[PDB]
Amino acid sequence: AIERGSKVKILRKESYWYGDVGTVASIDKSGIIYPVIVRFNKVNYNGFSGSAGGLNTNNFAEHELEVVG
Repeated sequence: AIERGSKVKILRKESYWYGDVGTVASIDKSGIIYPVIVRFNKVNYNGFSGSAGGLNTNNFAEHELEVVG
């Protein structure tokens, strides 16, 4: 299903938020492998090069997210 603003348990092995749950923000109808951008209260600020800081939203495919509600 993957609704908007629903609780989705991230199932990405190599991921800073694997095993946690992010708030779905919006899906992308482009065709990439991770068009669904999820939300995460967590933030990043440890060695992030010289371009912006903290991600806040990660990328995940439909089958990569486990919408539980």
